[PDB]
This record gives sequence, C-alpha cells and structure tokens, in this order.
Amino acid sequence: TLQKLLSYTKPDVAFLVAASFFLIVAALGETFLPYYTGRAIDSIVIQKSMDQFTTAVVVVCLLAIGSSLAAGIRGGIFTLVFARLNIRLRNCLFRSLVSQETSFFDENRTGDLISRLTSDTTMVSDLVSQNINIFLRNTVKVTGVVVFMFSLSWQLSLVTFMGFPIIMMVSNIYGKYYKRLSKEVQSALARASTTAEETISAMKTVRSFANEEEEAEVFLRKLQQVYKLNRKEAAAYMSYVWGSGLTLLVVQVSILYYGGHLVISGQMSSGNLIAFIIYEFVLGDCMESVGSVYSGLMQGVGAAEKVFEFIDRQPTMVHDGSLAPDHLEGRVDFENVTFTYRTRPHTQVLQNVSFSLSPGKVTALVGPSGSGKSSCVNILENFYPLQGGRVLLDGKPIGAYDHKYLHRVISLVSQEPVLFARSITDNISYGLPTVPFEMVVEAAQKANAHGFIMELQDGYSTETGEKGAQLSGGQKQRVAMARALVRNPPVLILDEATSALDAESEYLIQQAIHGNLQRHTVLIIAHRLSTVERAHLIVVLDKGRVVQQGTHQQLLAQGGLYAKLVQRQM
Amino acid sequence: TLQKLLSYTKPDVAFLVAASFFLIVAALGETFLPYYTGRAIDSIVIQKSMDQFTTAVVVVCLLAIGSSLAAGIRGGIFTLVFARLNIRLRNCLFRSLVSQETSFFDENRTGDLISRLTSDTTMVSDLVSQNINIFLRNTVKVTGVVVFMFSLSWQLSLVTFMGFPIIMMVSNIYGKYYKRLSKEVQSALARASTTAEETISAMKTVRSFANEEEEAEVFLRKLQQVYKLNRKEAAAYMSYVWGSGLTLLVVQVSILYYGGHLVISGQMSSGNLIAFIIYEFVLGDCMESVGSVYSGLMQGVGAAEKVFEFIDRQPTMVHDGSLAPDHLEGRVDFENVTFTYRTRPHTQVLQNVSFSLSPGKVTALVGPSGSGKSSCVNILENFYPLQGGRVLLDGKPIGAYDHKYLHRVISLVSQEPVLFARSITDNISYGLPTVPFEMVVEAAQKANAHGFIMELQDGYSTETGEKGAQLSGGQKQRVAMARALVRNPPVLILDEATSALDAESEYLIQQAIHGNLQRHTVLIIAHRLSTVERAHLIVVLDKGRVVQQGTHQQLLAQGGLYAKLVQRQM
Ligand SMILES: CCCCCCCCCCCCCCCCCC(=O)O[C@@H](COC(=O)CCCCCCCCCCCCCCC)COP(=O)(O)OC[C@H](O)CO
Repeated sequence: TLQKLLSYTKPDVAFLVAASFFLIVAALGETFLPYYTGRAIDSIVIQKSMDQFTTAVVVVCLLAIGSSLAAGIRGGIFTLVFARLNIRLRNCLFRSLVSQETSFFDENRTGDLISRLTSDTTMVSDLVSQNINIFLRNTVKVTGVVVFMFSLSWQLSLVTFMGFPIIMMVSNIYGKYYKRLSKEVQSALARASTTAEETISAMKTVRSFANEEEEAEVFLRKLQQVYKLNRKEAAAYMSYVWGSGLTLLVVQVSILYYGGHLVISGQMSSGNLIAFIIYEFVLGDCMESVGSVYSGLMQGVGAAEKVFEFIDRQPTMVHDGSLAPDHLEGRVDFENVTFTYRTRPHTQVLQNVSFSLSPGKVTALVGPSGSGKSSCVNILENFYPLQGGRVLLDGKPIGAYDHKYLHRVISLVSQEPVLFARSITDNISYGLPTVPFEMVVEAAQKANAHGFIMELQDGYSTETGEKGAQLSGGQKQRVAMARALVRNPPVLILDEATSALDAESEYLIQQAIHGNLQRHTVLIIAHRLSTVERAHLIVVLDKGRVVQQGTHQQLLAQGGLYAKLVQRQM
Repeated sequence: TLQKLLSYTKPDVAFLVAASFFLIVAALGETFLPYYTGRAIDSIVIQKSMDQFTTAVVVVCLLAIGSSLAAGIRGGIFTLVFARLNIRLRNCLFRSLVSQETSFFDENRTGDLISRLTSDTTMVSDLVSQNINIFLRNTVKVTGVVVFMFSLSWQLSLVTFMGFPIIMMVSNIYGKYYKRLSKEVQSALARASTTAEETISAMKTVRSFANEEEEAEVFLRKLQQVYKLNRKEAAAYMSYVWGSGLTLLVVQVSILYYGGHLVISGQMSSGNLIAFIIYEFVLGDCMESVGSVYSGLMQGVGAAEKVFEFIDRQPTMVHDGSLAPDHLEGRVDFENVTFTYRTRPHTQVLQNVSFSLSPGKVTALVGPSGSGKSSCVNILENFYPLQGGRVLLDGKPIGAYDHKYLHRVISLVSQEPVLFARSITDNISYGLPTVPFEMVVEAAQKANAHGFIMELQDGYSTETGEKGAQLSGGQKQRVAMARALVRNPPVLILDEATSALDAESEYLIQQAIHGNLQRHTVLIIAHRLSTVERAHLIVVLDKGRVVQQGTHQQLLAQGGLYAKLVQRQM
C-alpha cells in the first residue's frame, strides 16, 4: 500500500528534499562532535598549551552550531509536511466519502466514520512527520558512530561488540519473564473485580435476599488470592533488576579496564579513550531509541489501510441525468414497482405497486402501520434504486432528470426534521443559492413559522445554538415546512408525527390553502388519522400491494381493511 | 487528604522502613560512583601505573554492586507495599459500598461506582509506591551531587549555577509559546471535524437537496484555514529548538573552557575535571526527572479524594431491628402508610393505603396502569423508609425483626429476575446455605424448573454461561419461582412484565399448589389484566387512596374503570 502513500506525497518533494538534506546535516554534526571533544581533552593533558583555543573553537562553532541550526530547520519543514499531508488526506477522504449511495451509510456506523476521519488521519500523518524522521535520523547517526569507534581503537571495538549482545540477551530474558507475571497479576485483579461490578450493578436483588455479608466475604476471598499471586511477581522483578544491572556493570568495567591498560601501554591517548567511552554511550542510547520506535511505525502503517480503504471506493449509482425542462405538471406515477433494500434481499416491502397521482391535487397514503409506507417516500427521493418496475415524473423516468433539478422539483418534510447548527435564515433557505430575505419571510408566513421567529432573541438570524437542540417539535416541523416551500416545488412529500401534538392546522391548511389553492401535487404519509377526513385518492396499502383507491367515503362504503382501523382508534 | 491515607498504611510500617533504608543505600552508592571514576582517570594520566587497579576494584565491587543490589531490594519491597495497599483499600471500599441504603444506589450510577473502585484505588496505591519512590530517591541523590560538586572546585560550581537557571528560563518561555500554538491548531482541526461530523451523521436530509458539493466546499475551506494557522506553529517550533539548543551549548562550552584553563593553571587535576562534568550531567538529569514527576504526584493525590468520601460514609437507614420469633401467622396489612421517596419528594406516590392480606388467601393488586402500584413491593421489603403508617405483621411491625429472618420469611419474584453468573444449583439457594440437593430438585419440580434444567448441556449443575443468556424469559421466571419456595415462606410476592412471554404456566402453577393447597399469602402485581382469571380479593387504588375492593365479581357489578379495560384491549 506504500505505492499509494507515496502518491499522496508526490506534490511535496520540495519540502521532502529540503527536510531530508537538513536532517543529514544535523546527524553528521552531532556525530562529529565527540571526536573533537576527545581532541580537546587530549590537547589539555598531552601538550599543555593553548591549542585548546582552536579545539574548543572547532567544537563550539561549526559542529555544535551546525547541529543545532540544522535540527531547528528539520523540525520546521517536518511540521509543515505533517500539516499539509493531514489536510490533503482529510479533504480527499471526505470528498470521496460523501458521494456514496445511502446504503453505504446504513451499513457502516457513524462513530467509526469519524474515528476514520480524525484519529486515523492523525496517525497516518505522524507516520511521515515523526516516525520516519526519528528512524532515519538515528540510522544515519548509528552508522556514523560505528565507523568512528572502529577508526579510533579496534581492540575496544571488538570487546564492546562482543559485549552488547550479552546485555541484550539477559535483559530481554528477565524482562519478558517479569512482564508475563505482571500481566498475570493484572488479569487476576480484573477477574476478581468483575464480581464487585455485578453485585454493585444489581443491588436490588441482593438487598431482597439480605446477602451483602456473603458478598463482602466472597470479595475478600477473591482478593486475598491475588496477594499470594503477587509475591511471585515481586520476586521476579527483583531478580530482573539484579540481572540487568550486573551484566551492564561487567561489560562497562571490562571496557574501562582494558582501555586503561591500553593507555598505560602507549597505544592510545587519553583523548581517544574518552572519545571511545562517549561513543559507547551514544551508540547505546541510539540503539535503544531505534528499537523503541518500531512499535509506533508498525501501528501507523497498519492505520494507513483504513483511510485508503474508503478514499477510493467506486459508487454504485451514477447521476447521469441531463434533462431539466423548466415546465412541469407533476404526474407522479408508479408502474408495478417492487422494491427491496440491499441489506436483506429476501424480505419484501413493496410488491408490484402501481398507483398514480393526479397533477396539482392532494393524494394521501395510509396503511396498517405494519406494512411498508415509508419505503415509497424513500424510493421517490431517488435514494435507493428499484428491483422491478420504474417510476416516472411527467412521462420521463426520474433516472433522466438532472440531479439538482430533480431535488429542486420535489421536496420532503419528515418525522424528525434535522436542523443543522446554523442560522435560521440559513436552515430555511438551505440548499439553494442565497435567495433574498422577503422570499424567506413569505415562506415562514406560509407555514406559521414567521409567528414565533420574530419573537426569538434576534428574529431571523437566531442561530440554532446550544449544539442545535433549543427549539421544540412544533416550530421544528413548521420551519421544516417552511424549508420545502421556499423552492416552490411542483411536487411535495409530507410526513406527520406519531403523537401529532402540534398545532395540526398546517396539514389541513395544506389540504386547503397551502397546497390546494396552488399547483402542489402533494403526497401525505399519515399515521395519526386526523387527516383521513379530507383527501382525494387515499390509496391504502398492505404487504406492498394496492388494495383500495378513490375517496375514503368509498373506503367507508367498502369497509375492507379500513373500517377495522377506525374502531381501533376509538 | 493525607492523614487517613497514612492511617491506611499503619500495618505496613515494617515494609516501609525496610524499603526506605534500602532506597537510601542505593542512592548513596550511585552518587558516590563518579568521584571514584574520576580518581581512576586521574591514576591513568597523572601517575601512570597500576595503582589504577585499586580504583577499578573500588568502583566495580563496592559501589556498583552495592548500588545495583540495593536497587533490586528496594524495587521488590515497594511492589509488595503497592499490592498490599491496593488490596486493603479495595476491600474496605467495597465493604462500605454495599452497606448503604439503596436510595444511595439510585442517586449514584453504576459505571462510576466501579470506575472509582478499580482505577482510583489503583491511583492511590500507585501514588505511594511509584512516586514517593522516585521523589525521595532523587531528593537524596541531588543533595549528594550538589555537595560533591561543591567539594571538587567551587568556581566551576558557581559558573554552572549561574548557568542552569538561564537554560530553564529560556526553555520555559519558548516551550510555553510553542505548546500554546500547538493547542490552537488542535482546536481548529477538531472544530472542522465537527462540521464534517454533522454531515456524516445526518446524510439523508443532505441527500434530499443534492447538497453534497457545497458540503465538500465548506469542509475544504474550513480546513484551508488550518494551514494558515499552522505555519505560525512551524515558526514557533523553529525558534524553540534554536533557543534551547544554543543556550545549552553556550553554558556547556563556557564550563569546559574554564575547566581547561583551570587544569592548565595547576589549580585542579584532570580526574577532577572529568568528575565535575559527569556530576553536571547527572544533576541535570535528576532535576529534570523531579520536575516531571511532581505533576503526576499531585494528580495522584487529587484522585485519592474520591475514595475516602465513601470509605466511612455513614448509612442513612440502620437495620438496628433485632427480633426473630419461632413461628408466626403471616398477616400483612398496609396500615395508613405515608410513604415518600428521596429522589423527588414533592409528590406523594402513596398516601394512607389501608388493606390487610389474609393467611393463605391471595390478595391481588392492579391499578390504573399509570398510577403507583409498583411501589408496594418495595414498601414491603423494607428497602425505603416510611414517615407515617406501620405495616403490622403479627403483633409487631416489620422494622422490629431481624434482617435475615425478615427476608427469610418474605420473598419476591421480580419482573426480570436477575440471576448472576453461577450454576443453577447455586441460584436455587442464594442466601440459604447447606441445602440438600434433593431439596433443590424438589423445590425446582414444584415450579416446573426441572424442565429446561435436565435438557441443558451440562445436566443439573450447569453454569450460567455467556454472562447470563443461556436461559430465556419463561426459563428464568420458573427459576425465580423455584427460588421463592426453598425457604418455606409464609409470605410471597410476585410480578410479571408487560410482555408476558410465558404461556400462562406461571398462573397454572400459582393456582396449582402454593396458592391454594399450601399456606402462602400470595400477592401479585400483574399487567395485561390477566390476574382477574381468579382472585380472593382485589385492590385498585390511585395515589394513596383505595377506590375498589372485594372480589372481582363486585368489580363486574361496580364497573368503575375496570369493565372497559377488558373490551378496549383487542
Ligand atoms: C550536547 C552539547 C555538547 C556541547 C559540547 C560540550 C562538550 C562537553 C561534552 C562532550 C559532548 C558529549 C555530547 C554527548 C554525550 C552524551 C552522553 C553522556 O553525557 O555520557 C556521559 C555521562 O553519562 C552519564 O550519565 C554518567 C553516569 C554513569 C557514570 C559513568 C562512569 C564511568 C563508567 C564506568 C562505571 C561503570 C558503571 C556504569 C554504570 C552506568 C559520560 O561521561 P564520560 O566521563 O564518559 O565522558 C564525558 C566527557 O568527559 C565530557 O568531557
């Protein structure tokens, strides 16, 4: 997958080569430093002079200042690459995530698709800011240090290189054993704590049995076992500290003592021995840090397969519409449509339904509250495709009209009309470009929204603050109705609350003034039967099939599947 | 606090004094080491001989071995103190988190009252062990190091003490500024992620407007602000590294050069210069470690307050009642009780109810399906207190009796009878010990619990696996029904949920043996109006006063609110 992660850095090679060059300079400065420290000490003790001027100068000016400056500049350019990579991953992932067909969002969760947008992209940008930085820096420094301490005195080099594996071996053995015993104690305490968790979380029954003493005592037993487990963990820790400490001591004193014999023999200088000891410590620390960072880098490159998982997934439907004639009537028809989801294809919610809607006239819908009525709402909004059948808007199917045009000639208001945390002069005129104020005023009046709006804390621009949860259901549905009416839509798809505790004048006036005195091929989805009393063609349905048509007077006349419900209401 | 926290270590004084002494020894050895290292280098350079061998000995054996062994023993004894303190706190906390009156369990949560237990007692023991370890160790070692590097050469100590505060001040300044800018960048990225989250989490209403593109654009610009906020953070990081590095360098080079002149002038000996530089490094490291760890210690004692608020919180309702007669009659009478909650004391959910149960005679209780009927069982089980009224039980009220004897005379069967993770021989004697297994199977046959026990995959003594889901509704109902008979209770209580998943076999076994044949003053709080199949009395009340009594044939005659329920339902 690293053939991809390169391609999302290809517009950053300028920053990358600048940062890499200054990284290499920083490492070389910090690995040429100890040799000249050794030359300084040797200039003190061997030739007692003021050659120390020139050597302290060589240390302080070029090597030290160069290391510090290059370190700062490498830090700067890597922070810049971090932010630019973060921004471009977030933008590409979103812009190709918000263009999937809705069944995508029905399958996958929402907390997961926000984890994969904040935390995962943070990890896959730290993979290039931090971990590759540290790993490459310390690799260059380790190579430099090894070559130096070979050039200085290869006897001590051979000694310490036969030495370091012994330290690593004993430390790793005892550390792994102690870690195992520590994990065992942690698991024992959690298992012993789950009993207290349950007896706390179900205190009613225990109270009913007067059995609290025999829960304190079982906790005392299930804990008093952990102590006898823990003594062994203490002993293992003690022996681990002894083992690591004494092996490190033996290697270090062997180094210093062989070095002493060399310096007295006359095969080195005091400066080169001090240089060798400092190089030994630097090599130890750098080996430690390189060994540490591999966990983080493995975790990062594992996280880099969640972003690229979604950042290019082909959508399963195309919005290939082209037509957009400005003049419609609104002949919503259905041609034996049967529809099922993509989540459970064997169950059925609509079977060969074929019912029409007369232009410019109300046409409600109702069912047994157990069959699929909402599914006709979700099919007409062109969310999901169809299995069998076809739907058409004034002759041509809805698969042919232009996308924004199609959802501008239809509308929707629903059971839970969500209002995004914005201004109410924006929530109303949501999807269409900045229509002026007076149209919004006429719209809010035409849904009894303008009533309360002027009585809020500012009027129209009262942004729906407090994380967008301040308004109540009545104003909610009325402002939603205002939102659909702004577009002047030839069709409308309306839904009604199950409690129906609102003013309720809006729906009857929609059957009377809002949609009856104008071209509005309104459809209704009614749970509360307070609107059955007036309609045009109540097409009651069940099991995904049409059973009755015509006015609900004939439903009362042919009292099948409907007259049973009106007695269930009273 | 600190005083009680000390009072919960009082049994550990032996372990504490032993570990403290060994901590002192380890710190003293590790601070005596570098002086003798400097003496070794001295003997290499100044008087080139094998007088070095004495000093390599006095470094490798005494100081190094002693330091490492003492560190091992200190680590071991602090692990033992950690586990003992953790155990004692958890035991005492759970001992006094189960003896509180149940209103205290209603008010508080249950996720908190386990997170508190586990993680907070972990923190309180971790405070003492880990951080008093680190703080006390580094205090002793820093005192020793300062005394030495004053003993060696005082001009050098005065120069490095003019040096270290300047390093600390410059690092402090620039680190504060850089952390400020990094925090602002994190906040801006989180804000833009929230504006993307409100569109991910509300996809359907967005799709309804063909408004994904403007959402992608809003996200793009809300990101392209972060880049401009981030360049300033890059410059802050640059200057932070430059400032810290250059100050540290100037201090170090001034010290090394002044030491060079000191060695040239005969004022010192090169071994003491190496000793002084090693002491400078050690002192810097330990100062940084203490400066890190004080914050963790303060956080630890800030968490250590959450335990002692519950350790000795006195219980509200004390079960000081102490009485247990041999035999009894079993006449329960709710006598003008004035019961009141403590979670919403404005309302009076039960005010002066008056009705008496009869020995062996069923007394069903149903109500208006919204009013307070579910409280009577909690009144009977002596959960909550009561202001006025006295439930007289055979000469004495319930409050006078023994706790265990009380809940051994009375039982209950909840709606969803909670059954903890045990075996189905444990549960059928929860509080009652030393039960013969044939009594268990007999009192399981009396409620038809023998059915799904033998066919379950382990025989009789099957453990309730998967955290209590290997049984179902009617199963666990028959289980709890088997519970309420193993104790031979002269009083019984029952309840049942609105689902009524059992196929009415519960009522067949109610009227079978322990409702008519055996003497059990059965009460019942039944939904769905199913208990009217048979009754020896019926109480229907509302909010404290009883409106209807007598057998249900009077309820047919006195058709108030009752005869309409059987016809409205289906
Ligand atoms: C960083 C900016 C530097 C600017 C220039 C300053 C010039 C003076 C400093 C020289 C540059 C060194 C830069 C990198 C060094 C980092 C590693 C380090 O500091 O290690 C020292 C400190 O490491 C420690 O923490 C020491 C603690 C243990 C003491 C070790 C004693 C000798 C080992 C034998 C004892 C055996 C027991 C071993 C237990 C670890 C080791 O001291 P040394 O005496 O070996 O050499 C230092 C030299 O004399 C400076 O002039």
